[PDB]
This record gives sequence, structure tokens and C-alpha cells, in this order.
Amino acid sequence: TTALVCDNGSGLVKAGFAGDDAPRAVFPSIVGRPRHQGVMVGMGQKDSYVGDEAQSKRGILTLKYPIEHGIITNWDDMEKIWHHTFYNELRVAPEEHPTLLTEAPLNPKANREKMTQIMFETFNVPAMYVAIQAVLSLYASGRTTGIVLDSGDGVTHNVPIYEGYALPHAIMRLDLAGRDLTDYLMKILTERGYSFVTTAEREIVRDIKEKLCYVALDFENEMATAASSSSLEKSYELPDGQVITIGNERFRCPETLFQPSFIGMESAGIHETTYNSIMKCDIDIRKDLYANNVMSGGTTMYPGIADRMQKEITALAPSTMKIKIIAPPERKYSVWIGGSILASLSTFQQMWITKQEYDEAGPSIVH
Amino acid sequence: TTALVCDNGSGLVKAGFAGDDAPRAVFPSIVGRPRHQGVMVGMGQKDSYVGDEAQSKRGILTLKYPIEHGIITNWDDMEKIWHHTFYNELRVAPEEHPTLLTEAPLNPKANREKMTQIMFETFNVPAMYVAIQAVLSLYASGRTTGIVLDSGDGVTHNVPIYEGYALPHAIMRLDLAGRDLTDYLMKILTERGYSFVTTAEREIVRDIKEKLCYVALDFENEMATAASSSSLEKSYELPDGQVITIGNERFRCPETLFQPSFIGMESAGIHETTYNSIMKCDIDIRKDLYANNVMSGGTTMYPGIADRMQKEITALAPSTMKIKIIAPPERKYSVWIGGSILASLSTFQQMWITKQEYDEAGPSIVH
Amino acid sequence: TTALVCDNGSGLVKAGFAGDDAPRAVFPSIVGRPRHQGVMVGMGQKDSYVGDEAQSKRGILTLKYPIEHGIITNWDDMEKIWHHTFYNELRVAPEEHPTLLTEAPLNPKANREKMTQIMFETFNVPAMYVAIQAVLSLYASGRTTGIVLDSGDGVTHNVPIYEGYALPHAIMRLDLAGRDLTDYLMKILTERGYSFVTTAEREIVRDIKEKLCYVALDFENEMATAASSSSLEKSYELPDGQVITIGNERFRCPETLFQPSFIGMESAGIHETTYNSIMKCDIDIRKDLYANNVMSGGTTMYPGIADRMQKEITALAPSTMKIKIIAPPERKYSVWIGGSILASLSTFQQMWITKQEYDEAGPSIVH
Amino acid sequence: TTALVCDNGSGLVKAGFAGDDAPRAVFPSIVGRPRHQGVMVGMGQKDSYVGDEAQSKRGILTLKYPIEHGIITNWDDMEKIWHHTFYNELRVAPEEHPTLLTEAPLNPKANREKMTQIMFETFNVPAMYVAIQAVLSLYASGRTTGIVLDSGDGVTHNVPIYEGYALPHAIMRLDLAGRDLTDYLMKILTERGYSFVTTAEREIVRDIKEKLCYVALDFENEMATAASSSSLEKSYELPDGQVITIGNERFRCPETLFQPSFIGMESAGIHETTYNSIMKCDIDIRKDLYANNVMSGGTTMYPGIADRMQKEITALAPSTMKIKIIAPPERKYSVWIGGSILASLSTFQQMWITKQEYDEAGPSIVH
Amino acid sequence: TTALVCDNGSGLVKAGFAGDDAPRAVFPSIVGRPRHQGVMVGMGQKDSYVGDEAQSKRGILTLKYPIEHGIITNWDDMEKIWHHTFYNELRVAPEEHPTLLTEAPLNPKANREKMTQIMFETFNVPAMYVAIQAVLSLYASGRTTGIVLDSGDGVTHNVPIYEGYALPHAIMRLDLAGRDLTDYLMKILTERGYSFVTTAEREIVRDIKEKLCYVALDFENEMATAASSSSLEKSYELPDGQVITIGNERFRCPETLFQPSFIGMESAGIHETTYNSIMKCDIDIRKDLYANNVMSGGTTMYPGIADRMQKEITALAPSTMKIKIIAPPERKYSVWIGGSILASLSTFQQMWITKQEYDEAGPSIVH
Ligand SMILES: Nc1ncnc2c1ncn2[C@@H]1O[C@H](COP(=O)(O)OP(=O)(O)O)[C@@H](O)[C@H]1O
Ligand SMILES: Nc1ncnc2c1ncn2[C@@H]1O[C@H](COP(=O)(O)OP(=O)(O)O)[C@@H](O)[C@H]1O
Ligand SMILES: Nc1ncnc2c1ncn2[C@@H]1O[C@H](COP(=O)(O)OP(=O)(O)O)[C@@H](O)[C@H]1O
Ligand SMILES: Nc1ncnc2c1ncn2[C@@H]1O[C@H](COP(=O)(O)OP(=O)(O)O)[C@@H](O)[C@H]1O
Ligand SMILES: Nc1ncnc2c1ncn2[C@@H]1O[C@H](COP(=O)(O)OP(=O)(O)O)[C@@H](O)[C@H]1O
Ligand SMILES: [Mg+2]
Ligand SMILES: [Mg+2]
Ligand SMILES: [Mg+2]
Ligand SMILES: [Mg+2]
Ligand SMILES: [Mg+2]
Repeated sequence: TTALVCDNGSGLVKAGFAGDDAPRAVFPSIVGRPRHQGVMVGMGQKDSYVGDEAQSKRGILTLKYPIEHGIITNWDDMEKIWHHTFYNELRVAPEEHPTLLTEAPLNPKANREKMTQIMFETFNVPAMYVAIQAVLSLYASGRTTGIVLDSGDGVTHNVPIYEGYALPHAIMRLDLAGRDLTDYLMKILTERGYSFVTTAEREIVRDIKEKLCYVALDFENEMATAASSSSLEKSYELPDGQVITIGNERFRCPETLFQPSFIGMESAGIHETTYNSIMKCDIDIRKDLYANNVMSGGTTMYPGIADRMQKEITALAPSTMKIKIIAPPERKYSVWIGGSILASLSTFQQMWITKQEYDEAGPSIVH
Repeated sequence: TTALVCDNGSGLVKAGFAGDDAPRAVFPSIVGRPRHQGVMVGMGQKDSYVGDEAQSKRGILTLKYPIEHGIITNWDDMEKIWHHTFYNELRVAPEEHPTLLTEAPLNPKANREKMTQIMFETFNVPAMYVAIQAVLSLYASGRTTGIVLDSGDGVTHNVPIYEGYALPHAIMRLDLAGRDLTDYLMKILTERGYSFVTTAEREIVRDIKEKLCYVALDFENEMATAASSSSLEKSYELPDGQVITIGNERFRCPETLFQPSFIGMESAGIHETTYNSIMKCDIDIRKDLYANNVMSGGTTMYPGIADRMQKEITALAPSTMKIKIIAPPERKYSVWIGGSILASLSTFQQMWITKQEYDEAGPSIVH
Repeated sequence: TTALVCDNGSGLVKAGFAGDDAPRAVFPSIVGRPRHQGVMVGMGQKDSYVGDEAQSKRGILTLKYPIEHGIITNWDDMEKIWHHTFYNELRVAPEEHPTLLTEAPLNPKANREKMTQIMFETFNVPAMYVAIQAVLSLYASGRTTGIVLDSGDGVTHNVPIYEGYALPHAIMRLDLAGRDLTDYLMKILTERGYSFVTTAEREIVRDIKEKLCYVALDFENEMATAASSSSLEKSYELPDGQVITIGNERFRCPETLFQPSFIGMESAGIHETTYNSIMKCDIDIRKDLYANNVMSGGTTMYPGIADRMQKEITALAPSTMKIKIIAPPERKYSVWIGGSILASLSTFQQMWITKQEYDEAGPSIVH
Repeated sequence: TTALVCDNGSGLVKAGFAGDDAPRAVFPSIVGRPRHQGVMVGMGQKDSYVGDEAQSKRGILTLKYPIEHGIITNWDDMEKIWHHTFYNELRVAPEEHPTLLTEAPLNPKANREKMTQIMFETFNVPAMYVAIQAVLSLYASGRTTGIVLDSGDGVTHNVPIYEGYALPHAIMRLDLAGRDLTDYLMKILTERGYSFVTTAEREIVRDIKEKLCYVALDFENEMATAASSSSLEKSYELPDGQVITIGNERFRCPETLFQPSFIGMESAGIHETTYNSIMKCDIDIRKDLYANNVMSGGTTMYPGIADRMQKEITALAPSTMKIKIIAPPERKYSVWIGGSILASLSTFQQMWITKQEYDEAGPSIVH
Repeated sequence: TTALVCDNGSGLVKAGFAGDDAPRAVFPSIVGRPRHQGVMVGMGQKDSYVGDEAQSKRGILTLKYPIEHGIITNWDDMEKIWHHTFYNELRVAPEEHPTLLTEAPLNPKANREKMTQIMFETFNVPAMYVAIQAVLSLYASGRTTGIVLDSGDGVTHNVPIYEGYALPHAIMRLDLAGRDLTDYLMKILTERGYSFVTTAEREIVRDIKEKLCYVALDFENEMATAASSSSLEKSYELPDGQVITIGNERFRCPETLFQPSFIGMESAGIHETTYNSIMKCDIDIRKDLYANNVMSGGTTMYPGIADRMQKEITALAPSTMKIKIIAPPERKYSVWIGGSILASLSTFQQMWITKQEYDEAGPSIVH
């Protein structure tokens, strides 16, 4: 009889019932067909592996992300993610609940429809409601105010919300992190001879992004001392035998997040987009948009931020302003801890769209 | 009514019904015509002895192998092998079954056609299927993963297979063992006065290859102490009166398998071809390609391997990697214990080519 | 007193003074040691033959390419290439000039250093400058705009340049042609029994790639009709007696350039990488990136391109766009006809690095 | 209507129909003219007596052997042998049968022709076939394998035959026994004063060779004790009055068969020629060429052999080899018991040469 | 003070100082003991005649070749060859020089040791070096390339050498000419009644091999017309009275060199061993291994070859290949004209083994 909060990101999909902790189930959200012909009977071999097995059996597959920079590529793969998940994982009936879905803040509609509809006719969840992914990130620390800087693979957003309404027109969306960070790392690792060309192997790059990373505080001056013999290099070992020693670029790569000329895209860094998004609000409210940046996603896990972000803003921000940049631990699940709280809470159950109200208007009314 | 798994190697041809133990019949696979004129009435004397009698009455024949380094030389002898076998040995009708054949992995087509076709019109087995000889060697201990090193007279192969699909391009085929090992032993036995010129007599060389052999662990250092008077020589006795004492070279000859400069061939040793075939796969998978080399054939019967193979690879292989080099006893019939399991197993019976489907395409479609 | 533009490719190394025609000297760039022991006094025999003689006396050597897939393997052989070239060929002093070198566009540094440095202290060329190999290929027909597709053994590149700046991030580098094309041809020639195992012998394969080749226009439909008896096969004659007749596969092998599944590599074909590199530029500029593909290298010598490339792009490219694929004759020397023009031209002479400026920084400043 | 197997030796010519026992007629094969003038009316006396009467009336003749050491001397006497035999003995018509003759294995051709032809035109036997004297000696006890040592006056042979073809080149023919043994005995009997100068009288010597003979086992040690007074001498009585007592040399003379220095011929003894013929065969076959020496002729009648031959061989033969020296009783007719079996047996009747096939080629085709 | 190049063949041993023409001394290389008892005081009679007197006084000896089919039988006779030669012929001191010896290419070691050592301790030549008999045959006409077919009694070899290193493994050694040709001629001369049993007399056979011999061009067809009465027979006269008339077989006997079935040996003729050795090299080099067969020895003195050899090869060789078969006059001393050039030439003097360097290693190091 439960209700299910299921967030589709380009993750790391998260699923777990209406509370109370963290997603019961998390997996990399990939389908990969076998790029070769199989010959050991059964037929045994699957037509396509979904996660998590499609992350355990790389190299013999071609990973294809069903979603990509917010808008998904095709629901043929997406629906299979879904069907696989509801039926053979959580062991939850389709008529169990009214569900709660998330999207990007400005994703081209109808990218919400085709989802809502296919999921509606196939899985027959008797209702529906979609809350934007940024808004939910506030329900983590349970604040009512603040500018939310939510960056996960592969779409970031900067949505300012006051108590308790939210300014719609003051939001700037950058197509930056994180596949561009993975790809940039893969492009600058070539500087030391390591070739990471194939689709499957790209995943390994992401892991060297995981452990071996830190954002400097004063890049321009730090680069000089990086050349000094003292190793700012840590050597990671790769799933086979190989031992790879990356340094210098280790702190260079994430820095791309600010100063994103390195990628060849003109929109200025998160540095500047935060401020320029804030002074797109009303002059009076700004006092409390500052000192309340609450970060989220899986791309605020770097040991660089937030005091990088801090010294960076304080140079651009007006003077005489106190700026706490409170960002929790556990942030990777922040959004989810949001959603859980919501559908269990009174009373927005009655701003849902049930079945009777999908026979009248249908594809519209969703917004 | 049974089905028959029959493998043609440069053996030692093996035949036995769809399971369950080992070939019912094994013989050296030779035809040899009598190099002399016969005068003992009847006419009595046969035009040519096939095995096994052609291995019991050597010296009065000129042994001619119907196949040689993978591709067969002529089907005139080959078909006669076949007809003789089916009709006067196994006592099996031609319409008894649909059959199962093996080939080399990269044998020049149409070396499979002329066989399939001649056997199709002559012996009329109402169906057909040819599985590659390396793949079958996994079905012995019933593993699903691994790089298979299958080396028999006279073509070796190195096929890496993951679970369960098989990488086609990571296979390197060396025309090495085993006639070159026989011929080389015959070339290095000459230094001690033993002349082994005649075709028939060469078989005897092969037998001294059998019993009197062992691969060292550290050749270069072992050779010094080999010169010491202490006999690492065992004296074998030859079918006539002669007593032959070979030492030193007894372990030198097989060593040719690595470091095949001794032959005057540039392709590097099995040592290097194993690794060089392995890192021709995808970087992530190698962890399990290692520690599962399953050897097969009749040339992995030396009491040297695998800790020779082991110590050698570990020097070329990356560090910190565990390498089991599991190779069964009973390996001589490994391939066959594979085949039996296959055609008896559901359900790939419907991946066959029967008679009705050889009326359409014919010489093609076999692959 | 002249200045020398010397480009190291995996060629076919090219050398000739600052203009005005084509390299004075071209040779296959190989060192090969004699795999055997020599016994006719002098000592006569060299420790290792460099080109061109190392291409006249194959079979008694083991050819070892000093560079391989962009990054060179070792400067021990490379330096000998150099020393041999400067001293005993062109008859040019080391202090004669400031020089001009090329590299790959994204070659792992320091693959440019060790060269620059060893060449700097050994040969003492009082200056230096290295222009990327793609950029020079535009100076042939003397265009200022276009996407350059430069594919030679053994690294291709796709660099888009506008007037007159060049987009750095829109370049995709495929490790495809040409040793993979040679090796693939050698791998599919085995299908008809021809064994091409030895290192030296591989060269002959390359020559059958030369004359006997052509890329089809509609492969999928062409393969059927290829089976028809009408010979699309031309019979080539081999340096010894043997006459080898390759057909069908004659056009199949080069086709690998597109669809590189045949090799077992996932990175999509040149077809798709050209386009995917182009629409990684800015949306407005694309109008002139199209209709100006200028091809180069020695692997765009097939009589297939460019209208194979054309029909292929027009299927992937947006509609209503005219796509010229201008690629000169003489392309094999295109790069060089570029370089010569450059160092003779004002004024980038003062963007050089002379000796006085290598006592300060050294290993840095080169980029 | 029967067929006749007739063997010409330097005997003791043997004749008897196609089976089934032994020759119907045996006689010493000599013609002898009367060396004196005859004067007792008739004129009565024959121009020349053939055997057997020419062996009843010695002393009044000059015995002249029609054949001598394989090659016959002249067919003028030989034909007279034949005509006399066929017409006035067996009482058989000339057109009765197709005939079967033997020769030496290596008798100088055409020593077979002049026979075949003369008998063909004179006696008109409508067909012909000539089988070699050695091969037939196997047909006695009906074995299929073995080295045959056939020594009769006056040409021995050593032919190795395997089952069932026969090695032609491994045969060594010594012009030794038996007229050389007779002549030697006559040469050493002078040692005790007995004069045997005349040709006729020589026959008597042969008889003292018959009864009074034995081959020692250890000559050298036996010779010492032979000198002891103990009579190893048996006293034979000669057709006239005289009583001759020979000892010592009685066993010395036959020993000449081995150690034939005594004659002044260097070619080593039958002892060594057996072995030296055997190891002129193939290395594999020797195992069964040994242990199957089947003797024949009339010079293997000595009570010394075969265990003399044995102790001699085992010292020369390789060790650990079992050597049967099987020699029947009745051996004197061995060859003939062969022929009977042959021409009576199907089916080699059609390997004959009849007359219709002798008008075409004639003197040729016989081989 | 000169140095001596001395070649031991089964000849015809040749000796003459370091250049410049031909051996000062040549003789048939035989020792022969007197098979009889001598009674003419002095003691007068020698214990054993070495050549040449042992070739002047046949018939009173038992000729025993000190070497036989490459490996020598015993150094007791060989040493006497040596001592006799150095001391009572060339009038040369033992310490005069460092010496140069030849061997077969694949003679069973240690067949070089026992020589090197005995000669070293007895004759005390302060150094040593042994070059293989085949290689020297190139130094005659002074070529650098080619496959050498060096056939003398009683071991032929086929050693292919490129410029300038030498392929070791492409050599096939046939135990053929010449004692097998002498013996074969003696075996087929019996066909016309001539008996040649004794060893001494065999020398005469060899002489009839000398003058009265010639190899046909198209044998099988030549035999038909050979039967025609027109004498292709030349009549030789024998040292006693006897006149011997040989025909037919006169050209048949040498023909045995190809098609050695006549002997009963399975290894195919020199015909095939030349080609089969050539295509045992690398594919590229063959172009110049052809058209450069330089023959040597004493068995290429037949007036048949080389256009026999030519027509034979061209039928087996691949088409469109030019095949010169250059073989000098004067060839009998070719090898020696080689040796002279060598030890006189710089600089391989320092690849010798002297006195000081034989106290350390001894029996080894010779190779
Ligand atoms: N510890 C970490 N350090 C750095 N980056 C991380 C870490 N954990 C996850 N990431 C990155 O965060 C991304 C996942 O973010 P996620 O919150 O799943 O975004 P979404 O919810 O939009 O899918 C991954 O692409 C990964 O590269
Ligand atoms: N105990 C042994 N030691 C070494 N080699 C052996 C042994 N037993 C057999 N062989 C060799 O193995 C070969 C048989 O291999 P096999 O597995 O039959 O190859 P295939 O199946 O391809 O014919 C024989 O030629 C023989 O020389
Ligand atoms: N006529 C031709 N057809 C096809 N390929 C060719 C032809 N001529 C040369 N090639 C190939 O082009 C390559 C030479 O390219 P090159 O311009 O030297 O590249 P790089 O300069 O990077 O070494 C050689 O590897 C050769 O295989
Ligand atoms: N008991 C015997 N002992 C020794 N020699 C004998 C004996 N009987 C016969 N011979 C010899 O054997 C010869 C006859 O043997 P035979 O088989 O006829 O020889 P061939 O077949 O060559 O004519 C006679 O010359 C005779 O001297
Ligand atoms: N003119 C000739 N014709 C045929 N054969 C010959 C001729 N001269 C010599 N021979 C044979 O060739 C042999 C000489 O070969 P040789 O070159 O001396 O070999 P090696 O030098 O190895 O002893 C002799 O034994 C002889 O029988
Ligand atoms: Mg998100
Ligand atoms: Mg096999
Ligand atoms: Mg290039
Ligand atoms: Mg006889
Ligand atoms: Mg010789």
C-alpha cells in the first residue's frame, strides 16, 4: 500500500519507499548490448544487460546511457529500465502506489509526458506528481530559504528559492558536469600516454575521478609549485595489473568547473553563474540568498569546495557580506531524503493527477 | 540412432558416440602406400594401410599424413580415412545421425566446405554442424570463462573467451607444435650420431618425445649444471636391438616451445603469445582472463609446465595479479569430452544445417 | 645555410630543404637487426640496417618500427634514424639551420621533449619549432578554412580549423589506419590459405594493399554480386614465383575504415567521427566546415573515396547542404608541401626557441 | 594335362609335377664325354652320358657341369639336359603344360632369356613364369615373414622379406658354397697324402663331405683338444679298396663358411653377411627379421648350425633380442615344396607369359 | 712459417699451404693392411700402406676407409693418415702454423673434438679453426649469395646463404653420393656377368664411373630409344686383359641421384631437396637464391647436369623465375681455393682457438 519515491538522474538511479532513510536500491542506470556473438548455449546470454550487471560485465558490452544531458535519448531503453526495476527488484506491485517523480528544472517538454504516459499505460500507477529536482534538495537540511546549487551528471541547476515561494525566472542551467568532466579527464590523461578510448573502459576513468581528486584554492600560483618534485601525485591501481600515476592534472581537471574555457564552451564558470543568477533576483532578498547556498548532487564530493567556492565568491560578491556555504555530508542522497519527506507529508496528495483526471485532458494538465 | 562426435586432428583421430566418456576409437590417422613390389599372392596385399595397421607395419610403407599444419593436403586420402572408419570400424550406418565436426579456428575456407560437401554427398548424414576446436576445450571442466591455449600437432591456437560471448580478434595462431617439435628433435638428435632419415622411423622419434622429456624451470642456468657428469640422461631402448642414450638435449628440444629462435622462426614464443593475445582484449576483462588458462591438446603433457609457463608469464605479466594455470589430467581427450556434452545438450540442435537447407545455399551457409 | 623541414611519420619519413617541391629524400623509416649469425668476414655486416637498405634486405632481419601508433617506442633506434639521416644522407651540417618538426596533435608529452632535447644536445640545431601535423595539411591548396582528415600509418586525426584560429576541443583521434589495415588484410588473406607470418614478410602484404585495392560504394548490396562469377578479382604476382589471386576481400579489407567492428574496436567509423567532430564545433560555423574537407596522408589513396565518404556523410549530415570533399592528387606529400612554405614564410621565425632560450627553461616552454 | 615345377640348381636338378610331395625325379645334373676311344661294337656307346648314368660311370668320363656359379656355361649342354629329361624320363609331352622355372636372384640377365627362348622354340611350352629361388623357400613351412639364407652349390643368397612385400636392395650374394668347399676339402686333404687330382674322382670327395662332417661350436678352443689323442676322427672307406681316416680338418673344412680367409677371399663370412644384410633393412622391421631365419639348400645340412650361427650372431647382434633360427628337416627339397604350392595356387596364373604375348615383345617383358 | 689449409673429405684428402693455387698434395685417403702372410725379409713389408702407395698396390690389401659417411669410424687410422702426411710428405714442422680444418655441416659432435684434441696434443699446432665445407664453396668464384649444393663421397649437403649471414635451418643433408653410387654401379654391373666382389677391385668400379658416364636429359623417353641397336655403349678396358663393354646402365646409374627409389631409400632426390630446402627460407629472399646455385664437390663432374637439373627444377619451381645454375670448371678443388683465401685474409685470425685458450675450457668452446 506504500508510495514510492523514485528519482531518475543520469546516475545512480535511486529507489526506496516513502521514507525513511536512503534509497533501498541504487545502480548505474545503464543498458549495454554485447558487441559480439555468443556461443555457449542456453541461450544463457541476455539480449541486453541492465544495471547492475551491466556494470559488472563491462568490455563485452556497449554501454548506452538511456538519458543524456537531461533529455533522454529514447524510451525504448528507459522503459526497460523501469519494467526491470519494478518487477524484478523492489518486488513491488504496479498498483501498489501513486508515485513521485523528478525531472530537470527546464527540460524540454514533452520529456515529462512520454514518461508519465508510457509509465501510465504500462504500469498503471493510479496517480502521479513530478516535483523539480532542485526544490527537493532543500528538504534535506529542512530549510525554507536559499539558492540551491545542484550539480549531478550531467545537468546542473542554480535555483533560488525564498521563504517560501520560488523565483522562476532567476534560474540558470549549465550543461557542464559531469560527463564533460569525465571526458575532459580522459582527454588530459592522454598527456601521460594512457589511452582510454572504448565505451566500457570510460567507466574506469570515472573511478579515478572518484578517489584521486581535490580542487586547489589558488590554482594559478599552485601550478608553479606543482612542478616541484614534491609529489602531489597519488598512484591508483587499475582493475588489471596496471599501475597508473596521475598528478598535476589531478587537481587541474576538476578546476574546469570554474573557467570552463578548457572545454571550449563560452558560458562562464559556476563561480560566476552563482552570483549572476543571484543578482537576477530582487535587490532586497539577496541578503539571505547569500550565506545559504546548500549544495547537492554527486559532483560536490570534491575535497576542494566549498572554501574554494567561498574565496572565489567573496572576490566577486559585494563587500561587507557574510557568506556561509552550508553543504551537508551524505549529499549524494540529499534529493532522495527530500522526496521521502514529501509524499509522506500532508497534504499535497491532492495536487496529484489520478486516473479519472487523465481520461479528460490527458497529455496536458501535467504542469 | 545415436549421434556421433568425431574430431579430426593431426592426431590421433577421435571417434565416439554422443557421450559420455571418451572416444570409442582412437588411431594415428595415417595412410601409407607400400614403397615396394609385393609377391605373396592373393592378391592379399592392401593398396594402402590406413591406421591403425599403418602404424603397426611401418618401414614397408611411406607414411603420408592426409592433413598437415591445419589445412589438409588432399581429400583423396581424407575421404578414405572417413569411409574406412564409418564402414569397417564403428559399425555405424551413414543415415544413423546428424554429425558434429571440429576444425581449426582460422583454417582457410574452403577447407571446411570440401569436407562438409564430400561427406554430405557420400555419407549423407542428414545434417551437420562445425564448432571450433578451441571453444570445445572449455566444456571439459565446464568453465565458462578463460583464455584457452590449445596446442596439438600441428597447429596451436590461443582463444580468449569471456562469459559467454567470444572475442574473435584477440586470437593468435602459431604454426608451431607439434611436427616441428618432432622434426626438431630429429635435427638435434643427429649430434649424437643417430640417423633418423626414413619417414616411418620418424614415428619412433615421436615416442622418444613421449617418455623421455621434461621442460626445465630455469633453462639458461640449468644448462651449465647439465654439463656436470650427473646424468640427467635416461637411456631409452629402440624397437630393434639398439639402446639410445639421450641427455641434455632431452630437455632442450621441448624448450623450443618458448624462444623459437632455435627453429629459425621469428614469431615469438608461446610465452609471449599468451600475454600478447590477452592484452589484445579489453582492459577491464583481463582480471578474469588470467587465473583461468585451461590448457589442452597433446602437447601440454610435458612434466615441465605449468610452473614454467607460470614463472615465465609472471615476469612479463603485470604485478599483483594472481594466475592459476589450471590444466586437468586426462587432457588428451579434453576436446572430445567437450563435444559429447554439446550435441547431447539442448537446444542448439536447431542451429544445424539439415538436407532440405543444403538444397538452397549449399557451399555457403556453413558459417 | 638552408633550413630543413623534416617530418617524422610512421612512414616514409620525409626530408627536404625549406622548399620548394617535395622531400629530397624519402624512405620507410625502419631499423632491423639480423636475426642470424654472419660468417663472411669484414666484418662487413652492419649491426643494424636503417632504411632504405633495411627494405632491400628483408627476411634476414627483424624489422622494428622506431615509432608505433603515434608515441615512439624508444629513442635508441630513433636517434640512429636521425644521425644516419643528417650525417650520411642529405650531406647537411648540424649547425646549418634552425629546424622544423611535426608531431601528432594529441601525442602524450613528453614525446616531443625527449626528441627535442636529445636532438638538441646531440645535433645542436641552434633553434626549434614544432607545428602539429594536421595544421600543415591546409597549406597545400593554400586554404584557410576546413576540417582536415589526415590519416596515415598509424594515427589519424580530424582537426577543424576556421579562418584563421583553430578549434582545439573539436578534434577526435582514432587509432585506426594503417598497421591495423595491414594486419587486418593479412588476417583475412588467411581465408584463402596464404600464410604471411614473418615480420619482414608483412611488407609484401602492404604492397598488395597498394595496387590491388578499391573501396566500394554500396557495400551491403555489392557483397552479394561479388559472389557472382564475374571476377572482381585481380591476380597479383609475388616477389618469389608465387601468384596470389585475391578477390572479394580485396575491397572488403579497406572498407574496415568504416564499420570498424571487424577489428573489434568500439570507436565508430571515420564516417561518424568526421561528422561527430564537426557538430562538436559552434552551430554557425558548420556551413563552411562542410564542403571543405581536405584529405591527406597515404591512406586516402584508395580509388574508393571520396564519394564513398560523400554518400556516407550526406546520409548522416543534415539535408539541404552542399558537401564538397576536395582532396588533391599528390596528397602523399601534402603535409610536406605545407611545411616548406611555412619556415620560408615570414614571420613566425620569431616564435622559435633558440639555444639561449633553452638554458633558462629547458623541458618547459616547448608548448 | 598337369603343370610342371622344375628347379634348376647346380645340383641335383629337381623335377616333379604341380604338387604334391617332392620331385618325381632327382639326379646330379652332369654331362660327361668319354675321354678315351671306344672299341666294343654297336657302335653302342653314347656320345655323352647325362645323369644319372654319368654318375654311375665315372672314371671313363670328363664331367662337365652345364652351370657354374649361377650363370650357366653354355646352353648346348643345358638343352640336352632338358630334352633328355622331358622326353626319356617323365614321359611328358612338351605341350602338356605352362612351366615354372627358378633362377638365382641376381643372375646376369640375359642368363634367363637364352633359356626361356631356347626352351620356348624347342619345347614349345605354351606359357612361362620364373620365380626366384630364395622367395620360394618361405613357402615350405608357409611363413610370410623372414630373412632367407639359401646356400646350395654353388651360389648362396640372403633375401629379407617382410609381410608381404620384399626388400630387394638388402640382399648380398657371395660366390661361396659349394664347389669351393669341395675344392677346399680336396686342397686340405693333401695334408694327409691323399691325391684327388681327377675331375671325376672329385665326386667322391663330395661324399666324404656328406657323412663325415660337423661344424664346431667354438673352433679356437676346440682346435687345442682336437690335437689330443682322443679320436675326433672317423674312418670312411672309399669305393675301391682304400680306407681313408680323416679327423681334425673334418670339422675345420666346413668352418670355412664363416671366416672365409682360408680360401683367400676377403668378403666376410655368412655369419657377418646375414647381419650386414639385415641392418641394410629399415630400423623398425629388424625386430621380426630376427627370430625367423629359415634355412634351405643342401649346405645347411651340417650338424653344426644353426646354434653355431646362433652363438656367432648373438655376439654380433644387438642385445636383448630373441633370435629363433628355425630350420626344418627335409630342407633339401624346401625350394621345390615351394613351387608346387605356387603354380597350383590361384590366381597368379594370369601373371604368366604365354606365346601370343611372346610374338610382340619377345626377349623382353620377362621381367 | 706458412699456414696450411687442409681439407679432409672422404676423398681425396687435399693439402697445400695458405694459398694460392691448389693442394700441393692429393691422395685417395686410404689405409690398407695386407690380408696375407709376407715372406721376403727386411722385414721389408710395411705394417700398413697409407695412400698413395695403398692405391698403387691394391689386391694385396684390404682397403679400409678411415672415414665413412661423414663421421669417421676410428681415429687410430685417421691419426696415422695425419702423422704420415705432416711428417713424411709436405716436409712441414708441426709448430709451423695455426691450422684450418673443414667438416660436414651437421656432423655428430663430438666428431670434431676427438680430432681437434688428438691433433692438438700430438701435433701441437698452437691454434685452430674449423670452417664448414659448404660455406667455403662460395669463396671459389667469390660470390656472397646463393644456395650451395656440395656433394662429394660420401655426404652431400644443401646450405643456403644470403648476404652475408647464413640460414642454419634450411639445410637438408642426404646420405647419398658417392659410395652408394659406386656400390649401385657395382650392383647393376653384375647384370652383364661382371663380378666385382672384393674391396680393392671396387676402386676400378669408381674409375669406370669416371670416364664412362653421363646423365640424360629426359630419361624415361631416352630408355626406349636406348634399346635401339645403335650403341650408346662405350667399351672400357680393364687393368688386366679383360675388356668390359657397358651401355644403357652407363647413363642409368648416375640418374639414381634423382629418383633414389632404385636404392630403396625414401628421401626424395636432390631434384626435390634443392627446392624443398630453398622454400624452407623466407619468402622474400628466394628471388636470388634461385639463379645462383653454385655447385661443387666431385659428383658434379657428370656431363649431364646442369640443364638436367634445370629442366627438372623449372617443372617443380614456380613459373616466371629465371634460374642460372652456374657451376665452374676446376670444381674439384673449389673448396680448397676457398680455404686459401680465408686464413690468408684479414681478419678472422682472432676468431681462432690458441694454446692459452685450450687450458681453460678444452673440449668445449670449439663451437
Ligand atoms: N565521491 C565522489 N567524488 C567525485 N564525484 C563523484 C563522487 N560520487 C559520485 N560522483 C559523480 O557524481 C555523478 C552522480 O551524480 P548524481 O547525484 O547521481 O546525479 P543525478 O542524481 O543527476 O544522476 C557521477 O557521474 C559521478 O561521476
Ligand atoms: N605424453 C606426451 N608428451 C608429449 N607429447 C605427447 C604426449 N602424448 C601425445 N603427445 C603428442 O600430442 C599429439 C596429439 O595431440 P592431439 O591432442 O591429438 O592434437 P589434435 O587433437 O589437434 O590432433 C601427438 O602428435 C603427440 O606427439
Ligand atoms: N597508393 C596507395 N594506396 C593505398 N595506401 C597507400 C598508397 N601509398 C601509400 N599508402 C599507405 O600510406 C601510408 C603512408 O602514409 P604517410 O603519409 O607516410 O603517413 P605519415 O606521414 O603519418 O607516416 C603507408 O603506411 C602506406 O600503407
Ligand atoms: N648331408 C649333407 N651335408 C652337407 N652338404 C650336402 C649334404 N647333402 C647335400 N649336400 C650338398 O648340397 C648340394 C645340393 O643342394 P641343393 O639344394 O641341390 O643346392 P642348389 O639348390 O643350389 O642346387 C650338393 O652340392 C651337396 O654337395
Ligand atoms: N669426373 C668425375 N665424374 C664422376 N665422379 C667423380 C669424378 N671425379 C671424382 N668423382 C667422384 O667424386 C668423389 C670426389 O669428391 P670430393 O670433391 O673429393 O669430395 P670430398 O672433397 O668431400 O672428399 C670421388 O670419390 C669420386 O668417386
Ligand atoms: Mg539531476
Ligand atoms: Mg587441433
Ligand atoms: Mg601522421
Ligand atoms: Mg640354388
Ligand atoms: Mg665433403
